[PDB]
Amino acid sequence: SDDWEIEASEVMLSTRIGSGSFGTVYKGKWHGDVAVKILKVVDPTPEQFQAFRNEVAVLRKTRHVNILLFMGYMTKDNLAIVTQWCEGSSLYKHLHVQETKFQMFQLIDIARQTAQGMDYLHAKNIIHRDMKSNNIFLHEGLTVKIGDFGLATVKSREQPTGSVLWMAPEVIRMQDNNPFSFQSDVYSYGIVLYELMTGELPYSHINNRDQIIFMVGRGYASPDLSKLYKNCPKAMKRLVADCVKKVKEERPLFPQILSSIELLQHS
Amino acid sequence: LEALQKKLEELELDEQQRKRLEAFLTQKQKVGELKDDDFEKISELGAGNGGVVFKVSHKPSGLVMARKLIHLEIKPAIRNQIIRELQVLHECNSPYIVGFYGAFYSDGEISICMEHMDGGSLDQVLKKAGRIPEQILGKVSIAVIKGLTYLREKHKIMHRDVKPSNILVNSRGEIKLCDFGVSGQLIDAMANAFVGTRSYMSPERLQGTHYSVQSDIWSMGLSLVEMAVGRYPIPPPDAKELELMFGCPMAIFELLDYIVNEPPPKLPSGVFSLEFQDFVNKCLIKNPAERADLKQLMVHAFIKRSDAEEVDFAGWLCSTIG
Ligand SMILES: CNS(=O)(=O)Nc1nccc(Cc2c(C)c3ccc(Oc4ncccn4)cc3oc2=O)c1F
Ligand SMILES: CCCS(=O)(=O)Nc1ccc(F)c(C(=O)c2c[nH]c3ncc(Cl)cc23)c1F
Repeated sequence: SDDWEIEASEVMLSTRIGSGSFGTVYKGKWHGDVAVKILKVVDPTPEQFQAFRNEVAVLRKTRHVNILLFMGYMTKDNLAIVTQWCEGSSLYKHLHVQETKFQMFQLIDIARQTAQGMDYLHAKNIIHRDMKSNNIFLHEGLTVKIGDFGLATVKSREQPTGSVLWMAPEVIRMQDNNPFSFQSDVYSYGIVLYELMTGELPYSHINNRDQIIFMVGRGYASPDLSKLYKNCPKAMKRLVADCVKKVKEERPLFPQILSSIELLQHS
Repeated sequence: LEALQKKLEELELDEQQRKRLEAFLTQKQKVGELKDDDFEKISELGAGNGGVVFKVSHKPSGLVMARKLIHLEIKPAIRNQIIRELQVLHECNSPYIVGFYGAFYSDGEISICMEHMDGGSLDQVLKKAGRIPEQILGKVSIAVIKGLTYLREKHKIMHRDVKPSNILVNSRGEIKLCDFGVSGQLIDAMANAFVGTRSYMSPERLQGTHYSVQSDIWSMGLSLVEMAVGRYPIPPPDAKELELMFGCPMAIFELLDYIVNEPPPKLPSGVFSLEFQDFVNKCLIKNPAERADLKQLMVHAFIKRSDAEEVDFAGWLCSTIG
């Protein structure tokens, strides 16, 4: 194939980390610790084989310290992608399971690094299409790594896993054939910003996914910004609101988001 | 143990039902606290509906069970509270409610172990039967109407998710409800962790206004139509598709928007009885106050007809799946 295909006898699968509907993530060993995402597909069609090598080609173009390091793929026995192993947990687990006590300067740093990675992807014409705090990993706690981008080619193939909490209204309504854009990614980044600056998920008082889908698509519901931390800088509060705006064209792009954070960081 | 049997005698059972309920409670006493190591996998009985479900054998007892794996990332306090709130299912013993054995948390998944049903869900039954005969949809209606009133009187609970895949059936002709909202923390957890392709949600619940068991009646009516014809009805059938099922897709938001704005679906006239049509029309009233409630449904003409009709449900089921 190309020189990033990995032979299966070289990889030793260890423990099971996560398991969605589109695949399963194992910790493994391949010249040190590694992560293997194995796709739940036993009869991969010539069509799905091509979409996989296409999404692998996109993964092949990313080399950045805030993007999860692609390392190789497997296409014979099964469809899988091998990446670096992050020693910390995902940002979701930090904020919503362990409830780790980040300080304000660390929340801004996570925000800035995430924006740094997203800026890189868009500069390479990559749209994440599914950004949440589940997909942001803290390698050893200090540096964020963005993953679970790509394979939107293969994901589009009753009640599966996934979430609506990070979906832009234009993406929820799905009225265009392609509602995904740099600003739909900005909205998702905005919701991650909300998580960072409140400690909890949006729409915490609504417990009905179908209510959330309807209410957010109509404009009757939006993240409650009154729950932002009191120590949250007032410029950061503006940035949450700017990224979360209902209008797709009113949202900042990541060069501006970066600058907003960088000038804030100059205390 | 016998506190469970005292609550059996507070119900209006017949001779064959008390036999089976008493036999299930004695099997509940064979099993203790459940764990992942205690189970041997047999087959797979489902993939959607909020988690994979396996047919399994509990080694110490020998019992066959259904094990629902619900994957959720939640802080340990919520895990323990979800298992605490699920223990009310030990006290949910009714002919119209599937049984409970125990619940526990392992790996990153809440395991719920419950009564096995060899007939499967009416969702699974429908895709083999094409459409469900009306005589049987009468018997199914009774089971649902009775299970909802059992929950509201003996437990003060709503189902919150009445759909074809949450009605299960037995080779013994039993029709029971499952996957109802016992744990408030589990309700919150599964809204954030899953996505939906279709909806049986009442328009008042979609809009955030006050709701009651009337929302479940709306869901029953929407499920009955979907089982009568062989298709989800939110996008009403084409003038062609109707003439392709009896002879002589929208995204989730567009569905939810349709359920709120456009008139409710109806049973196609001429192929079904008039009372059954009036029955679903009384279930699919948008305004909940003028929608039929549970007592009116039990005295509606369609139910008194169906309750008297002796049907071989168990027979039809084993004929259409095997
Ligand atoms: C779509 N409606 S919603 O209100 O938004 N969400 C929910 N609706 C219902 C329910 C829930 C959550 C929930 C689920 C999914 C469940 C599944 C199996 C189960 O086991 C069992 N065993 C024996 C007998 C009957 N059940 C118990 C269960 O209790 C719950 O609270 C919603 F999250
Ligand atoms: C270069 C990105 C490849 S991806 O976009 O397909 N995503 C992907 C592929 C394979 C994976 F294993 C993962 C993944 O979930 C993790 C990668 N490294 C990790 N470290 C810790 C945890 Cl909990 C999870 C992961 C992952 F996000």
